[PDB]
Parts: sequence; C-alpha cells; structure tokens
Amino acid sequence: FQPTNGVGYQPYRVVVLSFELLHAPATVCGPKKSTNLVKNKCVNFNFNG
Amino acid sequence: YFKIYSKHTPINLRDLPQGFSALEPLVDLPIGINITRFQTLL
Amino acid sequence: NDDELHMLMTDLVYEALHFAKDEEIKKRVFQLFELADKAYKNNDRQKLEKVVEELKELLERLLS
Ligand SMILES: *[C@@H]1O[C@H](CO)[C@@H](O)[C@H](O)[C@H]1NC(C)=O
Repeated sequence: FQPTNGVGYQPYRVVVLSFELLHAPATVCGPKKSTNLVKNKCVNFNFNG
Repeated sequence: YFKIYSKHTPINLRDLPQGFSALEPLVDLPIGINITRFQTLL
Repeated sequence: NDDELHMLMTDLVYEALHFAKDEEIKKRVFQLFELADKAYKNNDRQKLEKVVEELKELLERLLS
C-alpha cells in the first residue's frame, strides 16, 4: 500500500455489521424518537410501550 | 430475562423472622440464559 | 508501479490455480509465482513484468 497507487490498489477499510436475532432478548436497535410532552389537551399518547 | 428482586431489613435474631415485606425489582438481565442449577458464593 | 504489478501477479496466480484443472497447469503457475516472488523481493522490475505477462496469457487460455 502506497499513497501513489491507483484507486484499485489503494487500501479500503471494511466493516461488516452482522445482524442476528437468535432466541434471546433483543436490545440491539436504534434510538426511539420522542416528541414534546403535551398537557391539558386531548392527545393520542405513547409512553414507552 | 433473569429477574432479581430484593429487600434489606434490620433484624435481631438462627431462623427467619416472622413478618411481612415485599421485594422490589433490582436488576433485569436480557441474557437468554438456560438456568437449572445454582451455587452460593462466600 | 512494482507493488501494483505484484498485486496483479498474485491475483493472476490465484485465478490461474482456480482454473488449473490439470497438474501441468498448477506446476507452471507455481513456478511462475516463485519467479515473480523472487523478482519482487529483489526489486527486479523486468523479471517481474515478464512473469506477469506470461501468467496473464496462461489465465486467458484457461478461461477461454
Ligand atoms: C432451555 O432449557 C430447556 C429445558 O428446561 C431446554 O428444553 C431448551 O432447549 C433450553 N434452551 C437452550 C437455548 O438451551
């Protein structure tokens, strides 16, 4: 690997993210988006689950 | 889920004291572990 | 570039061996690899280029 190599011969960093869902608790997921809290109005709410 | 509940209380006693209290959840471990036997460590 | 040429060489060797159905082909490819390996280590550009050209032809013949 040299800084002067053509692109096909330049180094590339590779990360493979293998995703498995085995018979177990699955706590591996993205963030859960939250909104502003609204009071004194009729709302359709979702608190946790 | 391996769920651990606990309660600590002072005693003055060779046996378990008579009385009532409830244990609160302390830890909840998302492990997926197959448990059939256990040991106590001193 | 000598390192780009060396990378081409090892790529040609892998594929040449992959398609080397017979023993005569494997032996020729391994001999060419050895020659290229020595040429590379000793920074002999001309020997390395000649071996690579032969490997390229060899592989094209195996593929066709
Ligand atoms: C968990 O234990 C049960 C027996 O109570 C067994 O049948 C099951 O196959 C075990 N699961 C795993 C993943 O070992």
